[PDB]
Amino acid sequence: IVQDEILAHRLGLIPIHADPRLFEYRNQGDEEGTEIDTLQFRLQVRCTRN
Amino acid sequence: IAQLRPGQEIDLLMHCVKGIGKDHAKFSPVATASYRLLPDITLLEPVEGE
Amino acid sequence: SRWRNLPSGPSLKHLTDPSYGIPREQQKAALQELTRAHVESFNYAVHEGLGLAVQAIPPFEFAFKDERISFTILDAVISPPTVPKGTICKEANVYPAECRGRRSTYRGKLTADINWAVNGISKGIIKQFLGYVPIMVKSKLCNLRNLPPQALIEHHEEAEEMGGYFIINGIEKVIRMLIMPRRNFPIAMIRPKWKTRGPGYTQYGVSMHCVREEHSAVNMNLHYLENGTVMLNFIYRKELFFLPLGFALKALVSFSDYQIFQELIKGKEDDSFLRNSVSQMLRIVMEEGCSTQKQVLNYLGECFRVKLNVPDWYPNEQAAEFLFNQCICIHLKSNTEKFYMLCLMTRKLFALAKGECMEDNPDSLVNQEVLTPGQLFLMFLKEKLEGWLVSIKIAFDKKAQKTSVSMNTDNLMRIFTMGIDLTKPFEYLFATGNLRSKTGLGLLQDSGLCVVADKLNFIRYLSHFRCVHRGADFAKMRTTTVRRLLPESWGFLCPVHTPDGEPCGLMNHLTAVCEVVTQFVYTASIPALLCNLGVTPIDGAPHRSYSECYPVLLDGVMVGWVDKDLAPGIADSLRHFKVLREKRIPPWMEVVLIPMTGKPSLYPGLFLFTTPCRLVRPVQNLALGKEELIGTMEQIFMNVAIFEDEVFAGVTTHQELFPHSLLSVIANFIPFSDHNQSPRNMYQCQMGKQTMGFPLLTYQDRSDNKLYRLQTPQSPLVRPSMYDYYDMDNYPIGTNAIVAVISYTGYDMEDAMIVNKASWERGFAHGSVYKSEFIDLSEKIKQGDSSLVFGIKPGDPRVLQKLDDDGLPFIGAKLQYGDPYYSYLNLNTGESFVMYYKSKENCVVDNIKVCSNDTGSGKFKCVCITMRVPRNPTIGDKFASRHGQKGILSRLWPAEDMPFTESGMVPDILFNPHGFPSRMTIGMLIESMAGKSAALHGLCHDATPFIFSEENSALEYFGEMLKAAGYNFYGTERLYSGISGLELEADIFIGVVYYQRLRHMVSDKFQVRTTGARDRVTNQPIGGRNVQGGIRFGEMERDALLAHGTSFLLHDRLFNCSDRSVAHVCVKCGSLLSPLLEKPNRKYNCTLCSRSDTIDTVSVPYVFRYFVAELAAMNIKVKLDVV
Amino acid sequence: MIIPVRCFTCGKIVGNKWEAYLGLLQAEYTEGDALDALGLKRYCCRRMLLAHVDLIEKLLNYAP
Amino acid sequence: PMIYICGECHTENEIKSRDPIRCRECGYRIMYKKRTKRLVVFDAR
DNA sequence: AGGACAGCGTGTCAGCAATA
RNA sequence: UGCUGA
Ligand SMILES: [Zn+2]
Ligand SMILES: [Zn+2]
Ligand SMILES: [Zn+2]
Repeated sequence: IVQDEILAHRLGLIPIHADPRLFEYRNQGDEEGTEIDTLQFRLQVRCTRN
Repeated sequence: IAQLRPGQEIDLLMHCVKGIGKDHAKFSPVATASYRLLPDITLLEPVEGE
Repeated sequence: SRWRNLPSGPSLKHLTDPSYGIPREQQKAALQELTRAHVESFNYAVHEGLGLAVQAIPPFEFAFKDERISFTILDAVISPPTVPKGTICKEANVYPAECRGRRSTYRGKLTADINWAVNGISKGIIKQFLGYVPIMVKSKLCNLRNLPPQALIEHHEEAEEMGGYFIINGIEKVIRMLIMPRRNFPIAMIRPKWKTRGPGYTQYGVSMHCVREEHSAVNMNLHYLENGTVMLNFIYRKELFFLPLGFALKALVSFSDYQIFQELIKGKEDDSFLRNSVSQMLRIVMEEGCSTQKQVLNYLGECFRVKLNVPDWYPNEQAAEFLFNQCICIHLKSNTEKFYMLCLMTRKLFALAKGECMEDNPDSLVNQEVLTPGQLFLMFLKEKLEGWLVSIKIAFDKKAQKTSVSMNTDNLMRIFTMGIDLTKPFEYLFATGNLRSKTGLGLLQDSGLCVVADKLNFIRYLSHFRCVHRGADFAKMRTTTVRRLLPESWGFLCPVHTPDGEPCGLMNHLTAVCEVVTQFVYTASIPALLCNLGVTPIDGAPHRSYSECYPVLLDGVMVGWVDKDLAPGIADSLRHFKVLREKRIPPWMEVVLIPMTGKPSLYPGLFLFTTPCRLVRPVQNLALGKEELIGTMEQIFMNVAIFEDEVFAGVTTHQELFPHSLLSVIANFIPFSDHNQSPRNMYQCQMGKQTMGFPLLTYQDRSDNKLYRLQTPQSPLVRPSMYDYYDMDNYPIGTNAIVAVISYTGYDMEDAMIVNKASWERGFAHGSVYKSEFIDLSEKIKQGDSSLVFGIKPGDPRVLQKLDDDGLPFIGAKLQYGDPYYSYLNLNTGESFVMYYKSKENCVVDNIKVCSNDTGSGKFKCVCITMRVPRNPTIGDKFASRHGQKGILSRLWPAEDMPFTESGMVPDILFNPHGFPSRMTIGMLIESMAGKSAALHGLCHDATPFIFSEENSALEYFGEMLKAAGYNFYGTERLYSGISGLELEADIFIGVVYYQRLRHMVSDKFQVRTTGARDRVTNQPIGGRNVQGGIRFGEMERDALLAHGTSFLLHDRLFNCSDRSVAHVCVKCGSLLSPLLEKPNRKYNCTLCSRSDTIDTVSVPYVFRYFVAELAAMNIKVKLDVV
Repeated sequence: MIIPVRCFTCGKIVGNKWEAYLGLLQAEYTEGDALDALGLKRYCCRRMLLAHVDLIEKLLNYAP
Repeated sequence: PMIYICGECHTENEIKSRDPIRCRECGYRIMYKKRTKRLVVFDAR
């Protein structure tokens, strides 16, 4: 029921425990990203009747 | 993050980048960081008797 | 009763209840009683009123060959909606959930059984199918009746819906209560434009609006002529006809001239101009040729036979009866009662003429009533049934006039030949709103009868079923006297809830406690009870002088002459019966007793209305404590306290239920409306109906055009208790914000407001719009081969990956201008057309409905695509409070530059403190403190008007609340400057207030045109905003540009940015038309004079050339001197 | 619709106190005591939960 | 394999060119397209 | 020549649906 | 024609 843009917003406002001092800023137009500047997380959930 | 009903599914990949709370609040690290000057209270006369 | 269980103060522990989402066992019952007048009227119109309508329906006799045939309609029946014929499967019923998905009308089948006879011995009953009539939603002929909220959720419905509307092409028309003069009551009027009706007419006359069983209405005017004579004007089929009285009185009653005269001089038997003028009416035009009832009927028959279009084989005496039955006093069955009613209306014109009575203002609600959806529906149904009879027998008479003996073989093939009619006529009145009728239905208005009901919010929707329109013609009037808010609309119309522009004073709204009467009762034992009480029948022996007696009327029928010292006791006895529900007096009869003195007050007499369209309102009947219901005219002769301790011993006959009974439903949602100035509170009512909120719960199903949704609404922490009676938190409208009243930025002045940027980035007031577009592809083609199937020819480079093999975008895909949007496929040829997305805004497809043809046999031609457009608060969007304090968003102030308080907080709205001094919205300054106290103590305070007096103030109360939380009485906390870091010298006023977001965004109101569609007729920019759209300059603006003496700016703009053309002229003969080009050198040559070297070019506009062409279109010549 | 993740004025995270708030109200605690027991001191945060209307529970009731 | 969910039956019907647009197991005339797994990118601002 | 009267008139400012 | 904005 939650939209895609609203889900993206809600996900942006969630605080991550990575310390930012071990990372670096993504260069302009660095869409891909690398171990140096990005962290990736996955949410995959499905609801079923028990 | 959301609520689901049987048959409903979420599946996504989130990318986290570094940034300062100046270009978006999501990157801000403190609830509030305000300050207040120390109050000073002086009894010019001895108050007594209810 | 019905207003008990009204909350005493609002609560907040209903949200956060373990049962919040469980659909309830029965529907709310306070929300149901809002559209109750729209549904209970239709319920009568379609079942009990339809039989009566068809019962009048004079049998349509006419001549075939040498034969006379009679056709009567015995019954007509409307059936609930259902799958067309049986050509469909698995469910006969048809629920309004569809026809909103598809775009169709919820229409039931209307069928009648006619009975045709030939002289009355040969007869057969055929059952014809008349057509389709639209159906209201919860109207007893609808499939959603008797369904609990849980079963109303499995059909895709609101679980809290009260229909009261129609779905004409899936648009929910909301026919609204228009204002009519009155019914079955003579209103004496002084209208100066009446003396133009003839040679000796005066500006005096009593008008009567007659309605019979809600199926027929007629307007009759009795005019006074200077001679002392009275005329009667009747209208038949929109033509005005004038009959001297006396012709009418002698026809209606077989009485001598003496008892008749003795009747029109009943109360003024000493006056001698009257006695002489009555005799002139009886003798001057009636002893001139006709002195028996039949001769009068015969003469009246001959003059009016031509325009009443009567049957040729009708005696003239029968054609007269037709006029009296169909044009004068429709309401009364008898001709003797019709005589006594025409005599009381005349006895009244004589009193208005002699200045013994006061003209009745037609614009006071005392002399006004409402036109409900059922009265318009039946009054159109009956007229269309009569028209159907007429058309079938037009076809009959016109076909052959041939030996009906064997023609009884095709009688049904004949009736069906014109039974093809009644369907489309009905949808016009509903889809368009305007009325096409031979008789205007005794209405006076022929447009705006039905309107679109838009669910922008649930406060826009709920106000369509409580609106009352004075009339659509009054929007065009020099004088403004139907816009005066007279003191007689106390408790019946809301003072504050009126549109605040061109519709002001004309579109009103009912108070919360007011209600329309819709029940129909027997009212047959009432005339026999009135006589037990003390009335003396119209027949005689009044026991006094006819001047010390009150004329008793009961719904148009004059019972007659209750004595003058028995009228008070009779009125009080009748009022006690209605209150205690004794006798059979309807709980809502209006016992009125307009006293008589020697002064020119309103005409005296005891009226007793019980008709089905008057407005009533509850009031606590003191001396009985039994919750009486009073009407608009009955309320003028009684004292009604508001607060207790205002009740006195002799004074204060009644008392009002709640102190805020006077205010509308929406005006009861404004917090502390008592401390704001009135133009503001009236403004609040128009801004609460343009708010972006939560409009409904059923998306994926509606397929509307636009639908604004606010993501995370909240419920006000300070709200009137009535907000909790009609749960309005099922549909929230705004958000609570921490507002500081400070002048800090330089960008919040003159009505502009500041929004913190971190609040806006954390989701403050985010929103969306749903644009549903119905693509029916029966367009782009006519009745040929199917060029219509959504589909992609395999491999098209145009739709490589934007469509999904059925020529429809993916659900979830993002659309931008120039993106593929659909792909049809002409099945025969085998060619596709990509049809690109042209809106210059980004959206995401969120659903696509594939619809069929109503017989489950459609072929992939119609679809409905819903796009989602994110509309978050930008700069230029309009916000508002609940007190009329609108203002655009001018800045998004960084969160580190905002003035932080000594508690660490930081406002998220900055509101300049200069909107208070001139607008005097002291309710915002109280809402801030109330909401801050609520957020602090976890409470929920009420902002009900009139609950806080001078002795118990609101500021005292909420300042004590604040001081009990460690804050300060006056609501000021001291801030620091987020830019210099110093504690400002002034302590700021901060609090929590409830902001609504308005539907007007700069994204919908911005235009730039450079060049584009040049209108072909004038070679000028086209206009609008959808194309490039230019900006009309105008005649008012060129004047200012030349005042500055900037001729060249005014030259450059008009000539070069508009129609600058380079035409040729016959310089010698000065004609624009003359120069000619050779067929391909192409040297210009003059047609009128054969000279080719005279032609030279001149700069000129195209509209100049267009004007030379237009002037030639009349033989006029424009000869122009070239230099 | 659903609980905001962070309070709009401050940025404090209140998206994890919805179920705890509902649980302390089912236990008999006033909204004031309940908002106190969750750590919502300044009234900007207290209004974020006190005036929240959970409409995700009413949208999650129409067919899939 | 283009799927469409019925309006109230919720049965997956696959429709094509040249065939009517009614639903099996019922006869309703409105059918919603289905969301497939396709990748879309959104920004968290 | 005292009238009676029939006869023209205008009416700030831009948008949208929708439909003739 | 019903709406809406200054
Ligand atoms: Zn020439
Ligand atoms: Zn906070
Ligand atoms: Zn199905």
